[PDB]
Amino acid sequence: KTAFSNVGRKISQRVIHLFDEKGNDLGNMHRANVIRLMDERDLRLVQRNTSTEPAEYQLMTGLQILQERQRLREMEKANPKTGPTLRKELILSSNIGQHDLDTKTKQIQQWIKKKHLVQITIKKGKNVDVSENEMEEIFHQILQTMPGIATFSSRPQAVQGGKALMCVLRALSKNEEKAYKETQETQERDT
Amino acid sequence: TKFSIYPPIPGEESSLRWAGKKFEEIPIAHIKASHNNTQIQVVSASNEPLAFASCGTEGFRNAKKGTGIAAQTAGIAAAARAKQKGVIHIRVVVKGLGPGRLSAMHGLIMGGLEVISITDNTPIPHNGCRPRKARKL
Repeated sequence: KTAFSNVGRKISQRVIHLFDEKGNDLGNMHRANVIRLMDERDLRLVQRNTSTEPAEYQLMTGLQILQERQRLREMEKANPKTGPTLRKELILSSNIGQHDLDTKTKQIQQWIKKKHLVQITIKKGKNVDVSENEMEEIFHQILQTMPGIATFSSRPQAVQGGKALMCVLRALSKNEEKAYKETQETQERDT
Repeated sequence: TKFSIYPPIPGEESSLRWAGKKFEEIPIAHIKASHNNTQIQVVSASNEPLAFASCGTEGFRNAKKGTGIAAQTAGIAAAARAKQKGVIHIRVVVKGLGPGRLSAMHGLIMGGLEVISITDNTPIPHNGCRPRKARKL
């Protein structure tokens, strides 16, 4: 998270690949020599590209610093590209009551609808002996509620020496969805 | 004569001069010390903007603007732009009870400006608009 604003008269790095206001390449110069050009022409330096290993800074007028981001306010509006996926966690118990399993199963439907990743963990119930035969039958019971909407990303594993099982769910991908749709129509309509 | 802390009223004639200029002519330094920022703007007697500086314009971000060092840095940046236009004596008009209320006044002195007066114009209503509800943090 950054902004196209002036860095000020405090430069962290001694050597900077300075750039002219008109786009001319001044070339690498000492940090002290960079401030001389900020006063000589009353201009502000903005870091154009952090990624490059050599420091890159371009000095431009205040109006030039407004027009730049004023276009970054439209590029994201016109073509927003927000793809981060939040990860959610749930820790259930083998002996979880059905009512609590229907309330937590409806919470997963809201997460899958918002394209989140649901990490589900199941633990041995309090003073209850149970294997992984019926302890792994809750995932299939939760996924069934979401037939097309959700599908496994990861699969049940013995995270902690078999006492607990962890799985990850995701929203069905567009392509996958179409495949599911296509299959559903043939079973009933063709018959 | 003696020394009074009350400003010389414009109408009545006085003898207090600064560089041959009356109190009315001296430029004014409007400081708005907020809680998360501190903006400084120097103006003349005829309301002509000469210099503007703030913690944001000096390269500070988020919570670094609400410090005493960022206000002092903003005073030096405004006391260096106004000293090139022939400003030496100023009238400080502080507005707000922020952290950079007094630190910006020191920064103006670290730029070659001499403060002759300190004015407070902090907005106080006589019940007007209703503030936001109190918080539990």
